[PDB]
Amino acid sequence: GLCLRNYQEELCQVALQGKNTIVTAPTGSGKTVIAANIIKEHFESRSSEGKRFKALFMTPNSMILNQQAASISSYLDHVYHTQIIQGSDNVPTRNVIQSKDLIVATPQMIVNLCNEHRNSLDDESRLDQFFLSTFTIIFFDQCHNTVKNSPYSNIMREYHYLKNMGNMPEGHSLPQIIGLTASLGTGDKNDCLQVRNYIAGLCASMDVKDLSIVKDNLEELRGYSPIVPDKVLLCERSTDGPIGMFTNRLTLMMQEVEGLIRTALRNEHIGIERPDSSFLDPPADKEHAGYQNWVCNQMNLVSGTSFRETGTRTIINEALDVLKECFCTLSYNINFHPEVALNYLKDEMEYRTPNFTVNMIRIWERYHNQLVGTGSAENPMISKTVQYIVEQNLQRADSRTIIFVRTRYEATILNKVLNSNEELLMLGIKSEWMSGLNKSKQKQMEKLKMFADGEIRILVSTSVAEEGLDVPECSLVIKYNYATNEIAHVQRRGRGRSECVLITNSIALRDQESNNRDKESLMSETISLIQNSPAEFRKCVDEESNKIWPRILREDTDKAQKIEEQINRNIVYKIICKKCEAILCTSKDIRSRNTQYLVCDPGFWSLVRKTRLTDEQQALIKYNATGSINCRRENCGLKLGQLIEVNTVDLPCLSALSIVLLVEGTDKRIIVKKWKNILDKYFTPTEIRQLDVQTMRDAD
RNA sequence: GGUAGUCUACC
RNA sequence: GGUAGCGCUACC
RNA sequence: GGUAGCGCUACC
Ligand SMILES: Nc1ncnc2c1ncn2[C@@H]1O[C@H](COP(=O)(O)OP(=O)(O)O)[C@@H](O)[C@H]1O
Ligand SMILES: [Zn+2]
Repeated sequence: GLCLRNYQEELCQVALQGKNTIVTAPTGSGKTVIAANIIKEHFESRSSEGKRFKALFMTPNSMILNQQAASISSYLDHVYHTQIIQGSDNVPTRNVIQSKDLIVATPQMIVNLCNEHRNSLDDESRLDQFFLSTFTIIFFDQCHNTVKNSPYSNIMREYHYLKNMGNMPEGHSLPQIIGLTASLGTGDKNDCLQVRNYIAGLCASMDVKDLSIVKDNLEELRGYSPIVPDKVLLCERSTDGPIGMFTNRLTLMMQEVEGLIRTALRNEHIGIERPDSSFLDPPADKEHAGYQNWVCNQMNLVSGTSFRETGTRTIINEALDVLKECFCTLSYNINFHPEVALNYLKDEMEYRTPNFTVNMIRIWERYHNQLVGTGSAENPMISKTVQYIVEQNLQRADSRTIIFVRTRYEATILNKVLNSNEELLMLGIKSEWMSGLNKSKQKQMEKLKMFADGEIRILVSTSVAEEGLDVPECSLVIKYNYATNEIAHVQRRGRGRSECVLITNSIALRDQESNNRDKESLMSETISLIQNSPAEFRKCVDEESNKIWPRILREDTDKAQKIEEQINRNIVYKIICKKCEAILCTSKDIRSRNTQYLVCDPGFWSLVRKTRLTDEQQALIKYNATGSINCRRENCGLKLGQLIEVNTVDLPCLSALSIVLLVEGTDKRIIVKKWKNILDKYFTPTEIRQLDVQTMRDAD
């Protein structure tokens, strides 16, 4: 039974004409009800007319998959079979969706489905191409994520291949594309004309010409989704007395550690003067983010530079590692107070004490009691945060508080602080911390229930609770010195359906928030221009649509000419263990398989220790992995990668962070962060074949 | 960082 | 293990 | 616009 509202029916009109469209409506307006109605009309008209029908509904986050699948399925007759597909599944996708009418999927499942046929171990293993046009209608939930190299963008890439190459099979037609979103975003453009072009580009890439926007029933929409006021509350940042002394004394300690590096670089006769190429003087402002840019990029040079004396690499990597912890220590002092920041620093420094060098143990003893600095007052943001909690708890004993922070560790700290707060202890208010699941989901679900029952009344969370999760309506939303984009600004305040308040001690963070409100009104102005000058907008879409196919071909041509040139250079790279530098193999021995990079040198098995995973753990993991491999050399044991099952055979893949490249015939030490950087700059492994699988199955 | 445009000072 | 996006920042 | 670093989240 469908009791469709009036503004919802308005949002179905374009789609019900069979046209591609994007549905823009606030979060909580019932877009999945709109989709369910469109799927119903699509299924019934086409079934009665004898035409084929098959729906696909995609959403980026797999946690609201059963929720949105059950919702849509409930509005449809039982003759229509619905099926969820996701990474936790073990059966191939091709079979699961064979006789299903509604597929509910994460978009990568469809990317792999459509690209699965392009690679094979041999000609007999080849698969028939699964054409995206097998679906007659496709829904992009949160379609503002159709940008750059995203899964959604790669699904539209398949669409445009079919649209321009004319390879669709007999009877097929281009599917109807429907997008759902609360806001398409401004692309951080500065005026309406540019934002209109940006939106035209997004439409073009989805092959959309007509936006679906509530125009008549605007008042009915206001009632069903109110306007929440977003207040900003700037707080004082203390730099007086103990707090400034802790900062000043930790700054002097870092300058001494920076001297350990310089004394070492002098012995190598290396002259100091970007920080990933040249050795540079550290920035004077130690707590500025530009300092971490220096420490981290410099540490890449230390493992990518060939020294000449003994221990130079050891003392520098020891120094840079301490400076990282000092920078984070300064960062934790901004959000809290020197007690917490020193607690972190003491633990980190005590952990490394057994291994510290001579010079480093001397420096720490000279500052460990000095940095103490007795004790300082509570951070103004904490006290102001507590004040907001008490003000709501007096008005309502059923008070639900959720606090967004930036880092996982900051949630750990703020949680421990709020629980040890005397005024909250008496007032009967416990707090729990929550973070992202990707690196137990049941231990997290347990916290959401306790938060709903009222056992815990405060929830310190990272940005995980901004989308997807079913978090109960909260009385107060606090953004503890944290802000990001304008799309989350519309969906971070959208969780209040209640007051959201930004507590910050940074003007740059207040400005970032006010800019995101300007972007919100800039969207309104632009959407109005689009609605009221529809012909000009159509011309913008046509201009952008004219660019897509030649751009796709240019991109494909660039990839092929890049491989062509790499083959003409014909450079061989030695692949060594990053820790022990034992030669693991060469680039000629690497093969690729589902964007995994496998060693196909049979001698490689004798350089590693396999470590299998139990079938219990494998079922929980949402990708292909059977175990790990570790460097076999003595006193190394570095994890070099993982085992993946290829046609029943375990094969070893290499982690990019566990290896270093050497041009064959030189000592040139190339460091790499990701395999995609290797494919882009050095060599492109060819697809793994059946011969390679057998050769490694036997050698093992 | 590159380009286009404008301004200001100077031969 | 691989990949995607977002924020901030550094250098050109 | 390009080249990098950190943090966050997600996906296979
Ligand atoms: N017309 C309606 N009839 C019944 N329930 C509705 C209606 N519109 C919205 N809802 C309910 O509102 C809730 C949120 O809707 P949802 O589709 O998740 O919104 P969106 O996906 O646009 O954020 C759902 O539980 C849904 O059942
Ligand atoms: Zn090793």
